[PDB]
Amino acid sequence: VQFYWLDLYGILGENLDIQNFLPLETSKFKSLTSEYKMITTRAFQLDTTIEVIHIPNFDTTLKLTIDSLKMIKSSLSTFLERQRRQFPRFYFLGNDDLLKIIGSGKHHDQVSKFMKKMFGSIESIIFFEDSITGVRSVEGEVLNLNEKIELKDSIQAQEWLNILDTEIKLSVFTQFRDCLGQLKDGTDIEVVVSKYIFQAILLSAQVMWTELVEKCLQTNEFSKYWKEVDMKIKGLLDKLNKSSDNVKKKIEALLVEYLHFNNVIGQLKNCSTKEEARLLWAKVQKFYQKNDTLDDLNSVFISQSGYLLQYKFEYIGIPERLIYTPLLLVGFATLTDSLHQKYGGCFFGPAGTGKTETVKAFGQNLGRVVVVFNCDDSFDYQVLSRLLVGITQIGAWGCFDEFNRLDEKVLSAVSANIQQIQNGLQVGKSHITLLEEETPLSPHTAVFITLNPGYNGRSELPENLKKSFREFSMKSPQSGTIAEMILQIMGFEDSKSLASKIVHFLELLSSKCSSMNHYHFGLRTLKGVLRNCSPLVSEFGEGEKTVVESLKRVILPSLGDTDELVFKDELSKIFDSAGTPLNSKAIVQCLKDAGQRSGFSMSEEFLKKCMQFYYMQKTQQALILVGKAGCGKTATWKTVIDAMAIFDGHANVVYVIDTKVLTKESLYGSMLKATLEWRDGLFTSILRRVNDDITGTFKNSRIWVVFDSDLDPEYVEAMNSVLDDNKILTLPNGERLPIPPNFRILFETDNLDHTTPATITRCGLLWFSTDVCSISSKIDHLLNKSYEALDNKLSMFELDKLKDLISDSFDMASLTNIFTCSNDLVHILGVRTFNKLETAVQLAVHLISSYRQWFQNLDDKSLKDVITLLIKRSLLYALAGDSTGESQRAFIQTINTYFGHDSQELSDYSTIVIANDKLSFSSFCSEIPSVSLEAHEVMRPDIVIPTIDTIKHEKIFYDLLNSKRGIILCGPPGSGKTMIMNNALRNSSLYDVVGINFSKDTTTEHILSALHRHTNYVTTSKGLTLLPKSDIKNLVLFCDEINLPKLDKYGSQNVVLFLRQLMEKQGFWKTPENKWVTIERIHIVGACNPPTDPGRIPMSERFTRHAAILYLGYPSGKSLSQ
Amino acid sequence: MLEKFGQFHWFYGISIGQFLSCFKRVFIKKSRETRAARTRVDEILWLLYQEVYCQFSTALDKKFKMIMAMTMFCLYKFDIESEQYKEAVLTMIGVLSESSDGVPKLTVDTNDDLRYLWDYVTTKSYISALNWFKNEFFVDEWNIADVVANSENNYFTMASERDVDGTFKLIELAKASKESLKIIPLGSIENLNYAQEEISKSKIEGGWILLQNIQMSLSWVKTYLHKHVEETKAAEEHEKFKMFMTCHLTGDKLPAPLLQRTDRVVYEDIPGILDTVKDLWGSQFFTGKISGVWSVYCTFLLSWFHALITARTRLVPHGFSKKYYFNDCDFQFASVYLENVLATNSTNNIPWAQVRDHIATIVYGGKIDEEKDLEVVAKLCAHVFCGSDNLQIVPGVRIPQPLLQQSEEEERARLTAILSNTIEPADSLSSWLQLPRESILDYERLQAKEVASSTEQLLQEM
Repeated sequence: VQFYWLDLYGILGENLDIQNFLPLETSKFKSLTSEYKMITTRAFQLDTTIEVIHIPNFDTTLKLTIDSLKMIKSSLSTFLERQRRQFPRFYFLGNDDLLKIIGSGKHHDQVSKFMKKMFGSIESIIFFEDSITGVRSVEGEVLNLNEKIELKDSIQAQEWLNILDTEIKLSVFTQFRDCLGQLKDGTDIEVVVSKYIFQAILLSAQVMWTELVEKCLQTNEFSKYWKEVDMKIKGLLDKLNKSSDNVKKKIEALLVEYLHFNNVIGQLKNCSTKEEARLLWAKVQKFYQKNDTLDDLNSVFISQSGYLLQYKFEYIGIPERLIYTPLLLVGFATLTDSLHQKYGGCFFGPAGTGKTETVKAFGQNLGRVVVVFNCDDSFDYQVLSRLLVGITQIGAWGCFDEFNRLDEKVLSAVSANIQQIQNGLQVGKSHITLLEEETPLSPHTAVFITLNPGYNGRSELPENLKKSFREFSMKSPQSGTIAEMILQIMGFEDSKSLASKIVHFLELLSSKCSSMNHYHFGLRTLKGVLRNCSPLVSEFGEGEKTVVESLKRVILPSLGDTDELVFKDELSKIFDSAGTPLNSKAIVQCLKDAGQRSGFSMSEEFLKKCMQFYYMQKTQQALILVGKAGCGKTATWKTVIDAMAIFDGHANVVYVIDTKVLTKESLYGSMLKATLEWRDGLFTSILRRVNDDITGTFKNSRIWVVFDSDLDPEYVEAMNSVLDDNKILTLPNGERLPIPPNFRILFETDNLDHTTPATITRCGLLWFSTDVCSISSKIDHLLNKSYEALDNKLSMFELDKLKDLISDSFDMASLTNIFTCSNDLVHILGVRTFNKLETAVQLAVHLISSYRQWFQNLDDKSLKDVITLLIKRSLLYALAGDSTGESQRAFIQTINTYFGHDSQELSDYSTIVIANDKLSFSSFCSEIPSVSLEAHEVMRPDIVIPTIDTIKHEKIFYDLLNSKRGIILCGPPGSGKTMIMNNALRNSSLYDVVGINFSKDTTTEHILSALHRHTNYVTTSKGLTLLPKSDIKNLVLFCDEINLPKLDKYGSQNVVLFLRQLMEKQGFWKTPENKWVTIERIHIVGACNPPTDPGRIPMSERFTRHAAILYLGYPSGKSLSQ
Repeated sequence: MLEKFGQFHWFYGISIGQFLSCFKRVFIKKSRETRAARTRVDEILWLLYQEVYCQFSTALDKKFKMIMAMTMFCLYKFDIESEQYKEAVLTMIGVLSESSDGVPKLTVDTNDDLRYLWDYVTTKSYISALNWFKNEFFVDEWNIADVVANSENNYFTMASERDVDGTFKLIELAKASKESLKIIPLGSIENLNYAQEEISKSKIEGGWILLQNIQMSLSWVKTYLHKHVEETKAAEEHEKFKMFMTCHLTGDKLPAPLLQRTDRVVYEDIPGILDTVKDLWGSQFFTGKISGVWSVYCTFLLSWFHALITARTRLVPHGFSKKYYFNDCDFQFASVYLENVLATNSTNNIPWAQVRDHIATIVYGGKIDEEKDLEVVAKLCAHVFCGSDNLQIVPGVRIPQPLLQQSEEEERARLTAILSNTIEPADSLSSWLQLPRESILDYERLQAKEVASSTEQLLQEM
């Protein structure tokens, strides 16, 4: 079918444009060909299902070719299923991938597109059109091939691939044979480096130094030997001046090993050493090497205790290296003998303290490229079954990152498959029916699980599994040696001096700073600090200033906003130069300017925390903004991104996706059991694209993906590997998706108390508060908006003539006071200045908007006097109409604060004394329609008689209507709720109305389904829509139960999150596609009963920053008597 | 009694169908001395006791089993006769008699109220009296193998424990019994297909199936009940086919309709020091025999070591601050660790100090984040381990043996399994565990508090 044609675009399409396909069905492809001249050629643009259907002549060029497709698929499907079998590497990809790999197989470049899954830790390839002479390690350092290999499809991609590996391997050890001989003899490392790859150069250095330490273990030269490696350090330290960053790094790692020798030899030097049996070399590892081996991946032995392990030499290069702490060491020996038991492990401790780093350290110690599995995804076991064939056919070492966070469905289902594999590991059973065929299980695979201190230590892992897993309490590694040796290898001048002072700096800080839960400074952070040291030296980093600068850059940012003095003072107590202002001062200055353009005050506290954004922009892989939306949590991001791009000189590649209205399957993919693959979701397809074309355009652009919510692990835990340090997502089918250095994560919240510190403390955090904006700051923003207020019919001349009393009120402290007086009184929704500055200015400007027409003929001053009551009405509606008439009245007493007319003494208050179109007023006395029921419908509730409070709501509403915003009618059924509703939805034929039912469990889709009848979509060429039920007339959707729809696990009103992107952003993330689609003129309003009633739904603080509301409980006996 | 047993949630969901079947086992499927005719009734009663609690006690917590012995014997041993409690019971209840542990059957024999609670409750200065009755309270088929070797209609309801792999034991029992070790790790459609066809084949074949994760695919129960009857018949279909239900850790509620028909047994991974020790030796066979034979002894030390740990692990918080499931995989690991240091252990060259360090931070240094607990295992290493035979180090459990040129199986009993349960009656001994006896002394009362409450709970009908 067409769906197959899409998947099979490669094999059927690409193998006719390039027909190198297995003749078995190529003969059927020939019939396809005759028609593929249309649907593969036109499909250069017209690629998708219906789009191919939109290709000219598809009537047969698709459909007849589908009949041929069927002829083909009858063996083609199985052809690639077997090709997939042939290449363990094809199990790291889908059939579409494979369909296209073979589809255009001539293009050896197409094959290289999958190197991250087809190869190990290899960057790139040194090749020519269809011919190869060398290969580039992930480090960037290169290894040539032992012999030139042709790449063109011809020789058969399976064979081809096997040949590639062969010649690489031959270079991997043959040149290593030479490397050992060179170092063991004493050949200068510059030559040795010139001739070979460092991951094993070091290894042979260790073989040499192992022999040399054996000489001193015999007490032949502990001191001299110690000095020798120390002198080798001195020599290499001078050689660090070499301009090649990779090579000086290369020898930095060598130097670290030499520092390990100064430590270990130093210990041996300073201890009655019982030969190699003394734990100082029985515990500490040693290396052996056999040049006399034909297997070019099997010559070196890794040893300690009493065992030798075979080092793999999987082509890696320099990249990762951990300090060989005693805790890392016992980690290695534990992992080793667990491996010998063929048992797994379970690390328990945070990233930055070795959660994953020590697993990887062992893998590097072993010479294996460990497949790190970010287990938080839709890993359907069927998809994994495919993967299992690939990784067991190879022997991939498995690292399971947050293993227990994966759904039980998979865990139990996989336990069947992996147990058979495990049984085979124990038995020695290679071929095991995996997925659908006998797969040659390689013994190199192993299962080691690792988590940041799991949720309260809970045993989510089933006991039938857990029994065979040995936990690894990664509370901490020997950070004293990690930090100091990193500073030592750094060439940091105060690597010991400052290091001891750092202990005392953090000591003082821990004794003075508050215990903020949004705050952390352990080894994880310290590793960030350690990374900062050398570059901070260049950034005005005076000896000790270097770390206190870092202590200004990180740790403090996250800490409560009042503890800035803690760091300035406590750091000063040891070293006076307690950091330096954002060295890129122009960045926080441009920030300030951006905020001034945004109408915000940009306080120094704000700007300073933002200096910390810029400080950490460089240092941290992920940051959490904590604070006020519009004053910290959001304004920070809003304006720092503008100067962010400038800070690094990168593009501002930031993203905001409403993840809480999309499912994790919408985002990461849903299962396709018929294929044993799963549908890629939004984020999964994007992340695959991160690693195959997105970073091809944003390789160095500054990328910040924004998390738009309070912490809610269901949409947070998947990102943890980035937060951790790993920076990777491995998919259900082994598709490893590394997250690049220019990819950072930006969280926006004010409350992370939804999970454990295990994940919170893995990344940086920048703490703000509501102190970022005074009402004046908020008003400066409003002020600019009041300058731009509002309707286009308003020339703003009338506005200035009226509004300036408001402008003067903005300056008046008495206006500030009514915002605090509203806070002092009971209201139905929380009083928020981002809502009330808007509600008041919208009510006032729409009152002015109606005066735009009236005022044109009315006296300026007379109206200025008239609007003192009128504007006070908007102030006494915005901050009072939202509550009980008595609370409203109490708020009405604040009427003495308005600049134009400061009088509490006003009789019928302005909320009653309604301004008219001819400068007159109308006191809102009983308007209960005496002339209404005379006969006929006397008892009919459909035409039920109103009160002045139900009328009031409509009178207020008319200006809220003029603004066309979210107006909430609050009161119980029959009180006005339904009485008003009956009238409100009949106010005018000018607008379209929809009485939408919102029960506790009514979804937006149930509603949307109905609304599809009541709305229309002007589809554009961009895949965007827009249109109310009728043209122009605003679609006044009516939510009849606003506080009834349920909240999610953490109290988030996800219904409204959708409604906000629907109305506030005028568009929506069309979930089936995860496609943002726009909206024209839809107006969402509604009603609900008192939220004060038992069991009613709470409104989010940020929804209280944007929603209007009116209130009336059941009516008085007086009004009912009338 | 059953009705009171059934107050223990779903642990005891065994009902009248099983009750009648239980008595059918009393009179038929148990002892030849249970003939219904009087005067066998005295013996029948003693064997009612045995058969009733050999199923009903396996459906109840040990704290119930302890008081079951105390309560139930009033009916079964004394045909409904009361007796008075001393020590702990007075401490937490009263009962008008106090005399402690140092007293045995001395001034205990009073009228109305008999000498056995007057005797054994003395012992309750630390609650052990509930086992000291020695009144035939032992599960007839206590051995999980014997649980399995019953009438198959009473399917094997494996009520396990959190962090304890009771399924593993069943896996080993399949192999021990040599029945078709089939396992169904319920959770997928394929596992539902195993529940379907794999079992259906086994019904005929006489298969042994472990229904792993019985709760994860719990919904099967909807039709399973007719399949219970079906499988019962299928057991007979081949006289081999057995079905095991496993997953239950703690709060796993099991259905009375099946507890009424199946053999409800709670798995207990609770071995004393020597119990652990002896079993661990048997599991290694020759891991330390591989040259050098000095490591044989080292494997023997590791069994003592782990066993001391299993005691300490139970003692938590008394023992460790964290109750890491130190298991026999860690023990097995240690023998693998030894397997590797054979390069040095070919003779006395083994760096056993290095090995001690590693026993603390490699073998048993697992989940332990707390440095104290790491130090706890380390001070046990200091206390026990040394890389050779003839270790005059811990004579309290009698590890000083010369078990050199002979393996973990070859001459186990010769020098080590011949030893009795060498565990200090008045302690843990906590000098082997390097722990504070204070907690034991606190446990005396803490036990008394819970025990007192539970005897008031059950005794009403016993």
